[PDB]
Amino acid sequence: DIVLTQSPASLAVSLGQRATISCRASESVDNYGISFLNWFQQKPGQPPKLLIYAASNQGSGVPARFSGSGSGTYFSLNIHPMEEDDTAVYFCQQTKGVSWTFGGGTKVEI
Amino acid sequence: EVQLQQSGPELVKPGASVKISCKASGYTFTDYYMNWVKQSHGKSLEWIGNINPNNGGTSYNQKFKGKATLTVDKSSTTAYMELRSLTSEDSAVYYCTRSPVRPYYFDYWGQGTTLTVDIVMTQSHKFMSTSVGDRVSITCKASQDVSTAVAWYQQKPGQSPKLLIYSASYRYTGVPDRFTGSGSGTDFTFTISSVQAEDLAVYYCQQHYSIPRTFGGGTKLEI
Amino acid sequence: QVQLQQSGPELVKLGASVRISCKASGYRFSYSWMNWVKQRPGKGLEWIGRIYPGDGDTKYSGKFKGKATLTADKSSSTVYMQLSSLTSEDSAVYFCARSAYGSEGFAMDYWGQGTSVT
Amino acid sequence: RETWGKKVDFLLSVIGYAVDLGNVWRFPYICAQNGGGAFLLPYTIMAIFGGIPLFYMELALGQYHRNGCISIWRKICPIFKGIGYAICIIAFYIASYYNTIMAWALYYLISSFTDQLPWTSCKNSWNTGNCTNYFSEDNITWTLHSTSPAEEFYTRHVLQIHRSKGLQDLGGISWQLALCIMLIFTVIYFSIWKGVKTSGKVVWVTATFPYIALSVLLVRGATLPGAWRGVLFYLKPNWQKLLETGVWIDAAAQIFFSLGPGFGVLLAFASYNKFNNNCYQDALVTSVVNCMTSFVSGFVIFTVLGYMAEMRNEDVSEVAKDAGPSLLFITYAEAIANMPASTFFAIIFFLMLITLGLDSTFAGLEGVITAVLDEFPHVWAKRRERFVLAVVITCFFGSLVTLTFGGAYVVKLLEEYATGPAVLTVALIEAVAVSWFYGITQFCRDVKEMLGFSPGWFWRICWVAISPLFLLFIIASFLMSPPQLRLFQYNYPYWSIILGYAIGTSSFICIPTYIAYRLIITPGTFKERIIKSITPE
Ligand SMILES: *[C@@H]1O[C@H](CO)[C@@H](O[C@@H]2O[C@H](CO)[C@@H](O)[C@H](O)[C@H]2NC(C)=O)[C@H](O)[C@H]1NC(C)=O
Ligand SMILES: Fc1ccc([C@@H]2CCNC[C@H]2COc2ccc3c(c2)OCO3)cc1
Repeated sequence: DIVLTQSPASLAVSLGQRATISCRASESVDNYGISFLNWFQQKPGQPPKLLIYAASNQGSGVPARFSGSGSGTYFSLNIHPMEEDDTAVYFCQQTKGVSWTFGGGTKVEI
Repeated sequence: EVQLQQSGPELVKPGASVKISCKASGYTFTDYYMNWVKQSHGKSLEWIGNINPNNGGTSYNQKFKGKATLTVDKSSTTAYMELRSLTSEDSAVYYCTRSPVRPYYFDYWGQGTTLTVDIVMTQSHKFMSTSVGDRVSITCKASQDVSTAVAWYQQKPGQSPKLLIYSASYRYTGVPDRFTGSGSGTDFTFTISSVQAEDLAVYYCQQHYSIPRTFGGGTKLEI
Repeated sequence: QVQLQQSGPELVKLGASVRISCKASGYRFSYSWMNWVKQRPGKGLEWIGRIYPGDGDTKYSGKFKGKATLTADKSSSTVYMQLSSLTSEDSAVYFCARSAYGSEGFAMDYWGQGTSVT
Repeated sequence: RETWGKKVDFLLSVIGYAVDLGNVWRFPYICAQNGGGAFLLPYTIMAIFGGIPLFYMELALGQYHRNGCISIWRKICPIFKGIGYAICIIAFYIASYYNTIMAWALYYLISSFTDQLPWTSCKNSWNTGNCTNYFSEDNITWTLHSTSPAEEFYTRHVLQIHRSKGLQDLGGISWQLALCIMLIFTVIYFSIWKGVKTSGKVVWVTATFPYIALSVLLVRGATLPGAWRGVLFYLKPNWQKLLETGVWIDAAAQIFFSLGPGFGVLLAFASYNKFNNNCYQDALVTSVVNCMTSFVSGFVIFTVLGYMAEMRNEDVSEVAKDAGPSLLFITYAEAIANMPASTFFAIIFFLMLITLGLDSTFAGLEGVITAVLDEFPHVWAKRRERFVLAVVITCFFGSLVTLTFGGAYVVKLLEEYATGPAVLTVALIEAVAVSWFYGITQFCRDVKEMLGFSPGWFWRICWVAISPLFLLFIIASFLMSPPQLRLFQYNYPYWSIILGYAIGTSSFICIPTYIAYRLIITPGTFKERIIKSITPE
């Protein structure tokens, strides 16, 4: 199993400010160009809805306030200035085989 | 919601050029081909040629070597054609259809536009006389080895044809359960149990084993 | 479109068996996988396994082989997870998600409603 | 000068350079497309006229002169020294793209070592939305944009064509495929450093292993359903196609590409040999069996794709619409995984493509190291263990443009546009050098003194008339119109023929330069300095 952690545990972003969240791991899952690292967003009562295709391209049903880029052993999701309706938890997901491991998650507050 | 629009007819002097178009809609234009089917006056069907929209290359029959070409347009999803050296024997009706890939069949069919001016499939006699509701049979023989690429169509006088059977063994979506067939290699049969007045039309035996595709002569149920 | 419908909830006692299903519809399930995720109220997520229908390959990790048996069938077009020898500490929330292809990075585009296994 | 160990040693290497892995796809595909069984009729008339005697004269110069590639022109006509310098840089140019062909098969050997092959299922990280090759019960269809699982393992993982765009961006070489080059090049270095002593023993295992592999693969296709459809399209005579002038030239280029004479590789075999052997019997049996191998190896491919015509339900021309090296790794590779006991048949076939490639590059390295030794004595190859090590590293660093992510595009332009007309232009210029300039009346005197009899009426006329005119018709129609090399829906730009011809003529520009190099340094009357450099000492 590949070790996959998350930092920080809780972030306090004011109204109109930007932030970032990363996923610490030993891999470097950069095999055949496709970055094998996904992102999720679980709300209380809602399933962990998908955000970005392999941390490089925005998917369907996702608002335009989310983006992501990076390279190597360190990614950084770009978040727009958030409102009060973004109270959820973001996760990490390395999808390189054959065993998959998930992140710990961070608490999003204002 | 697959629909193919057709242009109006026109009277062209022999020897001049003609332009025929049909806009594709309801599906992705790059996922399927754009095939043309000749409908000769008072006779069977004939194949014209196929165009590849992703590369622009085309393949056609040997009779269209110095007669016609095939171009498409990705910005409008409408194919263009230009026949040259018209004669009195070219009194026919052009068609536009939808075709899948591997195998190459003909699912949908257009309304058509009239123009005023290999493995061959041999069938049985066309004029069969049976009573209404009896089990009928249609015999179609192959000249060479055809594994499973046998199809059957239904064309009414004044109406457009349609796909009925899938790989000569199973039904298509939108087809009643009265149409069933089988066959293996050379003994290709087709039967309809408990026929009605709605199924009283012209049938066709088909072959898709090798390029160029060659259509059959045609049969008629009376009844 | 594509939907994933699970069954109803089930109460967990000592020695009971709980069968959870997830019906696939609107797509070809023989050319994709079927992921399962653990979820506990107050904790995070955890990966369990995958089902690739058509040939029967199933991968297990995270010591879930002792209680979870992942079996599916192509004729009825759904998956099954057979639970056995349950305790009070095994209470969690199970979800089934449709995995995307390798060009998109095996992402979970759609999700189910989730059952309360407690 | 040393010689070979036994008599049957150098008879086994001449056939081993004659056969390769090209004889299983380049020959029988043009047979099925160009009239079926009628294509074998120009195969046996153009062989005795252009193939066989040009194959025979290359041994006769090597038997008498017993010298290398560059030193045979010192005692015939010294202005043609540019011929031996041309074939040296093509040996660096061939080894760039040719070793990547077995490197795709060497990666297939370690991939198919497991029990579960990745070709019978789409359980991988490819474009799985188009990977829909499962043949269900009449609930299967593929859109124009669908692909094959053998193609997705060939394009996404091995070549990585999605990481590049074409000739404008080649980028960073695959590290997994670079390790296969080191496994290939180790066996090449450990067999040529001693000379003909180790070259006479390594061919004893590698030249008969594919021949027994053709026997065990034929019995698989013999008791195989649907194999009669493959022999039908292969053997049916269509005499309406032979009236076209195009099928005559393509049949003549096939025999020249199969045997491959005049490149300098084979004359190194006759240099280390006694003069008493019958060169007529040694050359006649090699050209006869090479048509027999290409006839047998056409049976082991077409009987298997006839089963693919049964399951996919099309014609055999539709399943074999591709034209190139992709016939083995896309169409034939997926047919092995659908068979019972697929773990055994996948290894013996993909090791057959390994051993047929290494016999051609075993002997190709001998032809370039023998040339530098005799022309410059006590300067190059004083230590034979060190100087051939400098040769193998140059084609290793030269192959870095072929191990890229766009490596599939560069092997297509270098096979056909660069090394295609280059092998004809170096072979036509040596054919007129021995016939017209050296003299046909002088050439047969050296053959009859080592054999004991004069050649017949057929060999005298064909050396002066047929063999120069055989290669002229092929090089003329090739420089008629530049074709469009279509490789995975990517069309090449208009300047691809410009860069393709410029790298191809770089060896062809050496021969008018090397004839101009000697007329400057040799002084005297302009008629006398030329005729001194035609007549040897
Ligand atoms: C495999 O299928 C996918 C379908 O998702 C194809 O994706 C298409 O890619 C092209 C650009 O290359 C886009 O313009 C299309 O819009 C995509 N598909 C659709 C329907 O929008 C992909 O091209 C296919 N692979 C191959 C080799 O054709
Ligand atoms: F265009 C063409 C040039 C040469 C040929 C040859 C004809 C005979 N059969 C083998 C073919 C490949 O020759 C090789 C292989 C590896 C080599 C090599 C030569 O020299 C250095 O390493 C075929 C076609």
